[PDB]
Amino acid sequence: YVNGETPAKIGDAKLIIGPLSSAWSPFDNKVVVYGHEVYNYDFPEYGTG
Amino acid sequence: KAGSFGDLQSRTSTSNDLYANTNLKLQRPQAGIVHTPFTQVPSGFERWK
Amino acid sequence: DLDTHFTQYKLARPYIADCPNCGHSRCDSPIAIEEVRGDAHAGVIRIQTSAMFGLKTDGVDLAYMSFMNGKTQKSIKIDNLHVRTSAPCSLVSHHGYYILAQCPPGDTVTVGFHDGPNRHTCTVAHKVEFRPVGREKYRHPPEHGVELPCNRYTHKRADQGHYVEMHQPGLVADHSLLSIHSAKVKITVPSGAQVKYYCKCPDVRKGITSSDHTTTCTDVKQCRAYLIDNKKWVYNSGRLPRGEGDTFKGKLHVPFVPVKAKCIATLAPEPLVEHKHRTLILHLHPDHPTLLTTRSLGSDANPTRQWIERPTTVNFTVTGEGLEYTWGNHPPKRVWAQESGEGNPH
Amino acid sequence: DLDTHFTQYKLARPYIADCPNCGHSRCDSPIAIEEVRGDAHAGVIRIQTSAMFGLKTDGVDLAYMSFMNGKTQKSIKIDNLHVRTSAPCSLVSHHGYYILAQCPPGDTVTVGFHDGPNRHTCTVAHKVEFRPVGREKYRHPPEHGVELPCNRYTHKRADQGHYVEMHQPGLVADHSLLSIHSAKVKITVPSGAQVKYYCKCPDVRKGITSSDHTTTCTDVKQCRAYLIDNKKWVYNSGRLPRGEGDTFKGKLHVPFVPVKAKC
Amino acid sequence: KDKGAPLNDVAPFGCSIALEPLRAENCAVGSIPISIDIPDAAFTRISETPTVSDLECKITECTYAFDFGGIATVAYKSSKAGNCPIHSPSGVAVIKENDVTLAESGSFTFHFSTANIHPAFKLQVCTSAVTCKGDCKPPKQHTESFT
Amino acid sequence: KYKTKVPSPVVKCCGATQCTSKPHPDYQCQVFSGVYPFMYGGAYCFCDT
Amino acid sequence: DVVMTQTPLSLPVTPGEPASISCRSSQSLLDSNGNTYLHWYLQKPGQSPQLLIYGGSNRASGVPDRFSGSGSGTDFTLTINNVEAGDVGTYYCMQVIQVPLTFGGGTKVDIK
Amino acid sequence: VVQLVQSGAEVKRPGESLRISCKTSGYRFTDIWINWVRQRPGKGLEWMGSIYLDDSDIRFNPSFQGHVTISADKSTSTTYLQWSSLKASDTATYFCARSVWSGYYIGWFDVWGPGVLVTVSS
Repeated sequence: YVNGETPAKIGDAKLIIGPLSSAWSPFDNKVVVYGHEVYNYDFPEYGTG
Repeated sequence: KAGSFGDLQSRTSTSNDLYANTNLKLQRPQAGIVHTPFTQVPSGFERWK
Repeated sequence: DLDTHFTQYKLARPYIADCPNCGHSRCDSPIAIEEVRGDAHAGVIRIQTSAMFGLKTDGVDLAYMSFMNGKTQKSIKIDNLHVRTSAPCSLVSHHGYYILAQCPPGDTVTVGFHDGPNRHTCTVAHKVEFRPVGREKYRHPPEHGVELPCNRYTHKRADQGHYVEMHQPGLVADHSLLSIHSAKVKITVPSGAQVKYYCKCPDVRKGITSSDHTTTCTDVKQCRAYLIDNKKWVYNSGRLPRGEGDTFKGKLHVPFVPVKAKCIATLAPEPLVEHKHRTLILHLHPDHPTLLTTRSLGSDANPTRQWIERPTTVNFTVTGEGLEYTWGNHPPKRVWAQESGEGNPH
Repeated sequence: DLDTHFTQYKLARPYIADCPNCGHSRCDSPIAIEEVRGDAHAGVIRIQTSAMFGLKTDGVDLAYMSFMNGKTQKSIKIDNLHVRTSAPCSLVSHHGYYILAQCPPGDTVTVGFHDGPNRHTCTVAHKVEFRPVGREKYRHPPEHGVELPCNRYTHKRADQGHYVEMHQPGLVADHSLLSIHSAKVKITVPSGAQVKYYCKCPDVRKGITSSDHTTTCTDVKQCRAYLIDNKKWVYNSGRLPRGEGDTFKGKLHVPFVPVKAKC
Repeated sequence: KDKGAPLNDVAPFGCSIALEPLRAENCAVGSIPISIDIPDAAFTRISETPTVSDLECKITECTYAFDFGGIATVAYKSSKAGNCPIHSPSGVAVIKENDVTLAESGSFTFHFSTANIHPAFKLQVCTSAVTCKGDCKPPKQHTESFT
Repeated sequence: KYKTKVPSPVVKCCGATQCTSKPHPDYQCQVFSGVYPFMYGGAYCFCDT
Repeated sequence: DVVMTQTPLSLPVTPGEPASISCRSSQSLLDSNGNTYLHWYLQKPGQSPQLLIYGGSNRASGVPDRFSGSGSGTDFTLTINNVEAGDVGTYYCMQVIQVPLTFGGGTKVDIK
Repeated sequence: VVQLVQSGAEVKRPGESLRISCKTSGYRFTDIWINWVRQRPGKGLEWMGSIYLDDSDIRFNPSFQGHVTISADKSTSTTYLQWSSLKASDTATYFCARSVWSGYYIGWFDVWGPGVLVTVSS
């Protein structure tokens, strides 16, 4: 995991990485998944078509 | 130039020193069937014409 | 499998539904067309007709077809069962009400079978399109290329994933079984149906198994016979009258259902890369409308997507952080470019 | 003329070849389209198939065809030999491996002959176009106009302009000529050709004239046979296996070579 | 039919998009704080390792390309035979080689990559530091500071 | 215009074959592994790789 | 080796009505592709035999529409829709599938 | 028209050799099987052997090794049937017959020769 808390046992040595220096993520609040691909269609409608 | 106007450049109308730079590649035969698939840029003389 | 075919024998019959342009005009045809489903990619379509293929009058006998020629379910050999869209489709299978075929693109879908003296054609107006997979717009499944995941209509005989309803057939109106006995209308029950009859004044609105002749009407033109049968069911179609059989939401598996499969997609000719430093020239020589999509691998993606339809030359700006381009069904390629030696700092 | 079929008979014969979209699937069909040539100015196209036309089993008798129905070069009358791209093509001639037809514009090329039990239809995805002559686009040749020079495929049976090479067939695999005699693999022979074979541990690697039963294999699944023949040649197709007999750079004239005519 | 481009093809920082957990793989942005805890057994007493002094670093030839377009050679007078590491903590050059076998009068060579015209990196070889000023290198996917 | 003729591929039951260059215009050669081709009735190349 | 048997060993018949001859073999003559390797020959008395039917069902050149061949697997049948006086002589069923390729024992058709 | 012709009928004694020949005409391809068959007096025929003209590929009956030999000649398009030591059981009609190549099978014998009659008595 990439965060300051959780360690990791690679062999015997104990590893801690993170947190990521930036919170940027390619996604956004609403996305659409079709097939093997994902689109940033920003307005899926909840019950209003 | 692999299909602009000169890619099969023959010295005479019947010479045996064909140049023939046409980016000829070869694909795999899938699903166990005997054939020779290939891919290649279309003809340059036809493009010119 | 045959068990599903046998379960389709249980109560399903052919029916004469309304068809537009039965060759040259509207009619009521033994083989109608309802809900043609062209949604696959390679080109396969499924047509739910109004005739039972396979099932003959006695068993399954895959090489036989059955259809309603009036008051009789009649079975014959499948001698020439053709489907045309714009050129003769190569029908791949048939079962129950459903044909599965491979058609080219076109604006019409027409089915037809030979009885030998008759052709019994049915032509519906339904736009059907070639739906190529991947990022190249080919127009026929190619000989070679790369397998991509597509959704096509399975050629399997049966599957229980999807269903369709069965309902009791509506009372079938008729007048051919009405005659004149001496000077009075007569209803000739066909020995197997309880013919309801409605005529000039209100009459017995249930019918009777015995032949009847009513005195409140003299000429056939004010009297008509609803032939009914509750021994075989029909699929509830929008082109049939709904009877009072509002029970028995019967079920039928849909034979050919959409499933995932592998479709061949054209590998386009490889482009000529001229990596003149500080940029990247790309000579593209397609044979079908192909896609070219590029993105920079920096903080600004700066995407560029375009459909190349003919030989073309496009120049992209490769900075020191990276560029990526994908062309046709080829995998994405990446290039990082800098360190050009133009000029002299000394 | 007659001698062209007598250089097309000497060693050439039909052959079964891979065919896409053979009906609704992929076939090892007897009439397999390969190297269709649409380049003329009237929509006239010549296609090289894998089933001999004209030639019957003794002479020419130019109404017949012969194809490789398994292990017998079966000949029939040309009853309905049809060619289509978008609408049926009015075929004009046939010779040896080649058909020559006048096709409308389309995006596929499909051919097929009738035999009575089956249809044997092959199809290939080709971009056949209708190339007009001059400076006006047509989509069908007109009734009247100017006579302009156009390059079209001659319908003449004979010409020595171009050739294709005929090559000795490879080792035609066949698993239908093996059985279990009593409890062991037995290899039947077609009485006229020698069959090579290969089984569990390496066996006789050159074939034999007569039948045999191999005790190193008790299951038909692990041994198989490549029927071989050296009496009739084929044309070296990309979809046929090349034989170890890498010799005989033979010749076969192309009937309908292009010519300059008037359109 | 008329969708825009996918996020697999317009995502910045060059990352593909796996679908099953709906991930964004290999999207190189930012930095990673790192803290490793190595076992004490991994270390050895410096008595048995080669001491390194009487050192000099001559740059032979290099070019500031992405790949390891660099060669340098260090002359050195041995203390004892052994095998000990190399590393350049500066940001100018990145070194391919990890460890070197130092024999008697062990003079060795190492390849590296840099983005500078005149480098200024300092190599450190087995507990001692040598500064290779570097030559004026010519021009002509990997690690470059480029500052 | 040109024409890409293809000689018949040589398919060997067991074992591999390293191919040779030739002085042909636009010559291309490739050897593929794990084909297991099929034909009209028959199961060519039983070796399975 | 395969052994062929013909029934009847002799067939008396007059013109006007059909005739049938049944040949049989040890094992099936068919292939996976459905093709029969029989050849029915006729030998009139005095001259050499001539090929009458080939392929078991297919019809050789020169002979009339009259004759016919049929059958499957091991059992094959020659039929004559109506005999004439000219058909006197010996009929012979032969196979080819396995060397030696052997003729049948024979059957003799003669005017009653 | 195609014509297949054999040598005339012959009478021989046991113990010597013999060679009969069959010639093809009216058919100008060598992609042909030409074959021999023996009919004894009053008994049926027995396929005896076959030869392909082009490659001289042989197909022998297992009842006629050593006793008999079949060879072919290209220039004259002929087949020679050769006996080294005739026997008292070689009294019969011999027919040469023509089977055009049709797949990997001997085929059907579309035209036969006139039929030679070779008799060896005591």
